[PDB]
Amino acid sequence: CDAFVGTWKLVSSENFDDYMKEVGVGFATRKVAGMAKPNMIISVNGDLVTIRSESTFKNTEISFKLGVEFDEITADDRKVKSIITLDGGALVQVQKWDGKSTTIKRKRDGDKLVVECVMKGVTSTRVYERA
Amino acid sequence: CDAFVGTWKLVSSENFDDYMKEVGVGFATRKVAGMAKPNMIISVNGDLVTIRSESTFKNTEISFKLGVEFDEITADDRKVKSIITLDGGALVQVQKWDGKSTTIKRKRDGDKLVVECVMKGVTSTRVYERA
Ligand SMILES: CCCCCCCC/C=C\CCCCCCCC(=O)O
Ligand SMILES: CCCCCCCC/C=C\CCCCCCCC(=O)O
Repeated sequence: CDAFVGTWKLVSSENFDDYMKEVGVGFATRKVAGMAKPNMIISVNGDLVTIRSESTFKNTEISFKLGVEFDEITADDRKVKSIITLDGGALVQVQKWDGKSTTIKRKRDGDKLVVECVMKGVTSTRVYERA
Repeated sequence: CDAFVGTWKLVSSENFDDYMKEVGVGFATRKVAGMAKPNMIISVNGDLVTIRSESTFKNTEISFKLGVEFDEITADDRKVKSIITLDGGALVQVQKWDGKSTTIKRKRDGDKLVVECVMKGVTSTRVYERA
């Protein structure tokens, strides 16, 4: 996933509070999240890919092998099972917990990285540019 | 309530989508409501006060006597019991339905009319100026 490696900074967000509401994130955490302008750092070492998100409030980091299910504790503190595959040049992540699931797709668009988050028909789009 | 009579147009809104989420309004109706810039028309005839809200999408109208509980069907189609009193120069409305309640306060602030909506600790503020 060489096209993804680097440090990226958030440029725009669309419908992310609606997505967080659908996931069940509480009011105060949604308000902190809408104030954060995270940096995303992606790196690869052998067959482990790492995605780190850094903000004043909370940093998250996951390291995984593409295709192997793993445990992840999300920024809003859900304990989920995640699997990320490389499909059509995009990193496609599915998180499952309590009989629910959500899909987070990270893809390149021009010189940007676009994150699309989908939960039961609500879709949010976040655009990042290279820092 | 002479200080309220007139036609008013929305100038700003703060946290109204969060208030609607707390009330239980669905995604599409919340999206229509956030696109509307309603006009509010208040008039008095004898002891009946009328508050009408007009938008491209939906008009609502309630007529009431201050202090007498009445039936109201809200813009998002809840059937509620409402009572509005005049307290401290503000119109204070309480709506009750299914064991829940929310308070909508309409007050003058300078040359503006301010609507404050409260549902379980989430507060939204909408400011109107004379049309
Ligand atoms: C005090 C907590 C501060 C941080 C709160 C962040 C809350 C985020 C909420 C839900 C996580 C959803 C999963 C991440 C989606 C991708 C976001 C992105 O990379 O832009
Ligand atoms: C197709 C429907 C179009 C209109 C949708 C409007 C939805 C409003 C949602 C909930 C009603 C809450 C009660 C009104 C609060 C006061 C609003 C105001 O006067 O500014």
